[PDB]
Amino acid sequence: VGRVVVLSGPSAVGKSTVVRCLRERIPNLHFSVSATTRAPRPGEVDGVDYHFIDPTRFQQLIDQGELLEWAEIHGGLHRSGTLAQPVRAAAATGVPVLIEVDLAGARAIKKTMPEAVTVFLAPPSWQDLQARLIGRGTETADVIQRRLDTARIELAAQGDFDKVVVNRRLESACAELVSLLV
Ligand SMILES: Nc1nc2c(ncn2[C@@H]2O[C@@H](COP(=O)(O)O)[C@@H](O)[C@H]2O)c(=O)[nH]1
Repeated sequence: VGRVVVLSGPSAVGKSTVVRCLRERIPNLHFSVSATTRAPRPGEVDGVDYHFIDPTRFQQLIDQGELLEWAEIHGGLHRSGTLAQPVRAAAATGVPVLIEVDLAGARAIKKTMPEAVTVFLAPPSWQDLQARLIGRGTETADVIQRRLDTARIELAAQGDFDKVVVNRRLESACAELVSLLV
C-alpha cells in the first residue's frame, strides 16, 4: 500500500516549491488531481490539472460520498474538492499520494480518510513568517494586520495534525516529507 500524505499549513507559509521538490524527488509520486466545476483555461488538461466536471455531477459526487473534501470557491462561483477513488486506487497500486489542501480541507480529509497522514508545514519562527507577510510593504496596515491575525489563528491549531514539519530549509523540509511518503 502507498502512503497518503495530506500537506497543509498557514494560508501563506509557501508550499508550492516544497511540492515541486517532492515531485522531483519521488519519480512516481501521485499528486492528487482535484475535481472542479470551473471551466478549463488553455493549456489545462482534464485528468492532469483538474478533473473538469459540471455542477450537476459535482452534486452527485457530494451526495454519494465520493469526495474526501470539497469547498465553495470564491463565495460559490464554483466548487473544488478531492475525489476519494483515485486516491484509494493509487495507494492500492502501491503508488504514494500527496494531497495539498488548505487547513479546512485537511481537517475534512481526516474524517473521511483517517489513515491519511496529515502534515502541518510550520514556519521556523513567528518572526520569520511575520517578515514574509510584511513583505515589500506594498499592502496597507489593515491588510497586513489581517494577515498576521489570520496567521496566528492558523498556527494555534497545528496540534490537530498528525505531524509538524518545520520549514527551516527547503532541502530538509523536503527530505522529511519524502521520508513520510516513501
Ligand atoms: N477545498 C479545496 N479547495 C481547492 C481544491 N483545489 C483548489 N482549491 C482552491 O481553489 C483554488 C483556486 O485556484 P484555481 O481555481 O486558480 O486553480 C485555490 O484557492 C485552492 O485553495 C480542492 O481540491 N479542495
